[PDB]
Amino acid sequence: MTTDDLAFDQRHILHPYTSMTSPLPVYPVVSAEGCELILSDGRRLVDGMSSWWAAIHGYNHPQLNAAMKSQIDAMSHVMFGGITHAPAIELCRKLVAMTPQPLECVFLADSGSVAVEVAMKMALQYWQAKGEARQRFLTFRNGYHGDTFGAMSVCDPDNSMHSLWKGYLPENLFAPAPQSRMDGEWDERDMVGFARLMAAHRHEIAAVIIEPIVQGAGGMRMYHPEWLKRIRKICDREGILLIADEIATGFGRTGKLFACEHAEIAPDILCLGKALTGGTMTLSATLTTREVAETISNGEAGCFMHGPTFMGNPLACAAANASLAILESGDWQQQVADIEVQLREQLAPARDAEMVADVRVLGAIGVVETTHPVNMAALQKFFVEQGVWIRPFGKLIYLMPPYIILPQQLQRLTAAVNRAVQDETFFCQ
Amino acid sequence: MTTDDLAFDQRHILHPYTSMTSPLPVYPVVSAEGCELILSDGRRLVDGMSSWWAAIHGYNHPQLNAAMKSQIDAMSHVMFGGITHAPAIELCRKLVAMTPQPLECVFLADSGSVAVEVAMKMALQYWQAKGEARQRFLTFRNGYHGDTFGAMSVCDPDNSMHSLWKGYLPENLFAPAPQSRMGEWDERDMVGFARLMAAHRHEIAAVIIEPIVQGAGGMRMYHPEWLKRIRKICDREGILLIADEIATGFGRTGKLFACEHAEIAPDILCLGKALTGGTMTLSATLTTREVAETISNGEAGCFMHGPTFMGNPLACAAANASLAILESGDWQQQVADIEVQLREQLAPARDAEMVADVRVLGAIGVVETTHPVNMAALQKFFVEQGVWIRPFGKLIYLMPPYIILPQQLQRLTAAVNRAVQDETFFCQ
Ligand SMILES: *Cc1c(COP(=O)(O)O)cnc(C)c1O
Ligand SMILES: *Cc1c(COP(=O)(O)O)cnc(C)c1O
Ligand SMILES: [K+]
Ligand SMILES: [K+]
Repeated sequence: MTTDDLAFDQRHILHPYTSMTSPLPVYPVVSAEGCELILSDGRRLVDGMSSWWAAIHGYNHPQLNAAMKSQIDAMSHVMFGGITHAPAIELCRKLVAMTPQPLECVFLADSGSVAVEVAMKMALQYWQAKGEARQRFLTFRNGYHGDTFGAMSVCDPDNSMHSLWKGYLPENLFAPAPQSRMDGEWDERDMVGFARLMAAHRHEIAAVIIEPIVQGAGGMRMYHPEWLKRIRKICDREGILLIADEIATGFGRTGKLFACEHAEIAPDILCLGKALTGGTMTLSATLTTREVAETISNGEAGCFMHGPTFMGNPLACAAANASLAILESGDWQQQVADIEVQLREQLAPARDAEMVADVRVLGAIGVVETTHPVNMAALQKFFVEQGVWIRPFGKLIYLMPPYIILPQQLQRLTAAVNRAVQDETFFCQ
Repeated sequence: MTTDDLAFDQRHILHPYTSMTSPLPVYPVVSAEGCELILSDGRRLVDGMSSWWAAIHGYNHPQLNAAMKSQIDAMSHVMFGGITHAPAIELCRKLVAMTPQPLECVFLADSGSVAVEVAMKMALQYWQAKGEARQRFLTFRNGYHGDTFGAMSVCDPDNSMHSLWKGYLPENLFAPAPQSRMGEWDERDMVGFARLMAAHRHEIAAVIIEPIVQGAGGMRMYHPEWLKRIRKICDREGILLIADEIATGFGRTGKLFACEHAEIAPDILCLGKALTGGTMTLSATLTTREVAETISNGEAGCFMHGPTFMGNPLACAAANASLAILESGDWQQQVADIEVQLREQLAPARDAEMVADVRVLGAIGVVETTHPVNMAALQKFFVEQGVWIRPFGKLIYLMPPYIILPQQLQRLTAAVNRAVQDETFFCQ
């Protein structure tokens, strides 16, 4: 990589949610292995992010690599219209067996946002087949479900700047963000907002959609499992579908295989992404019940009206199957449990730092919320100089390391977070 | 694959736009090579579809394979927030260099539908930043732009069954489907489009169309004068033009981009499918400096979108390798020879009782039928003829890999002609 290559990237290549006229520095990565990212200049960094949740087995994993290359030798891709193949069947078998019993019908797709769109369309088509005028979604504030139009319509309106699209996006129902903590006690006052909305709009709600236990991109919030139990039963009593968006929480990150297990509930529709392929490449899956899948097919259309070009991509399914096979050992349970204790113990000191507002840990997720916004360019430089890849945002300095991280590597990450928050050097902007 | 594996697929796995309560047969593919798919029973099928447009270089291509394996060796994926990498920079260099001059800012995404959602959000954010109340899209009937909700809102309302979602989808503007054929130009074809532009020019964010070929919406092929006129109209009104070339891009119609047929540049270009050589999903939305800077100087301070796997190194490496095959220029004469053979060999379908129309453009050949096909029976007929042709509704069409041999292409056209001789494979 040359400096001319880096100038071209700055001038011509958009990156996720960041200015093109005032872009901040991007670091050139040439390769990755184990729990490390290797920069163009040779500097090695301990990855604290799993490339945003997904790389739960780290990088260049022997089993994922071997399965991907083996699938390339068979066929990287073939269409799924009128065709089926082993990678898709194996993957769907595994997804059906590892999720709650009622979830036995799988719609594979290309990204998390598309999986959410699929879920929302299944809820809308479901009710249309039943002859009921249900088109509204009840969700929580601080929620994040993706960047496409449908997904955006259930994302937090303030966080996502819905004023930009006011009049274009459909207006859904937003209950207050859950207050009771995963760490703490249950507070029944938490339910009043949700109850009031359900009471007023019960007859037009197609589905409730939430991120179970952890609200990721909307605030790295960790709430009490009683909420899901309460929501499930309200949905059961009212006849409303429950959509659980586990695109960030799925595949053991919160300490359980699926975060819905924390409440011992099953949704009607389940969305999965990120970590599904072990963070090797994009893929997603939307699982639903037979009741939903057949009801839609019996309606006017005669089928569920969705079908992406690369649906069922053999290469991504073979990578996902290898990733799930590693999880079948159950080793992730102990790894995640160990990461959780180390994050609790090592981020605990940060509660006394003057820049820190809160410290919360769940599974392989460790969050240090600050009182003021971080200075993105300065703090990112600091982390890179400490030999760590930690990508902060707003007032959140968080870690979600690969499950294979070593204790020495995890300690370098926590040491860096604590050092970052000791004074105001890297704060505001 | 066992018999039980196939039963599991039937009852538990959804497939594109097909019933779960009356599932129709699916064929188990174990591998693919050159221009052939290999079934589990060992039967080899000539692929007439390119796995829906994308596999323009066929399957198990040695160059595509080596490039993907090599990138797996470096890293298959790393996040793009705060990071960049060589596969992404090389792909963006190629995309900017090969598209019209003004198109120089690339937003990589994961699928065609997302690339269209991105294009639509660019247009909306662009006008929001300029302080103009513009939220309508003007499009053509019979268009297809994807399956996510924003993309669905500009898809043909009849074809895409908008009654299913009436009230959830924003209401856009639909001009008549272009009549003039790819054929003589009729000035009256423009009336409908002009009427809508006159009444809503103050409110239109962008015009969005599939240039020259309307794909999933009917495999329609229209006159390039339409694009010339639409570009001029957009310019005069200051409206953005979005060209969706997710199906037409990378040589399929005979030109590298179908916008070239009119020598026009859109303000926003969407690319997908064939971008990776049909190896895996990836998409890209290109726009101009004017659009991209204006958005970033607005209140959000950036373009508000960023998928988890944005810029995925593995898919970018596959697209770079696919584009490096096209750089040879061999596709130009390959597509030109395919077009001749399609014209010559689908000509006889004009003597068949079940045909309504025959139309060819570049490496696309379409036989429109009078009655809907019987999907299960016709699919099986094709499989038995040693070919993989996937029809839908009243269309039996071919879009083969550019490397297809004349003898393989002949087996496909012969099979199509045989299927349209009488009513056997029609209705259901
Ligand atoms: C990441 C994420 C999404 C969107 O996934 P993409 O692959 O970015 O489109 C959806 N929902 C949640 C909860 C996520 O974390
Ligand atoms: C294929 C197609 C799309 C949608 O792409 P997906 O990858 O299926 O989401 C959008 N536009 C056109 C013109 C296409 O042909
Ligand atoms: K299940
Ligand atoms: K260009």
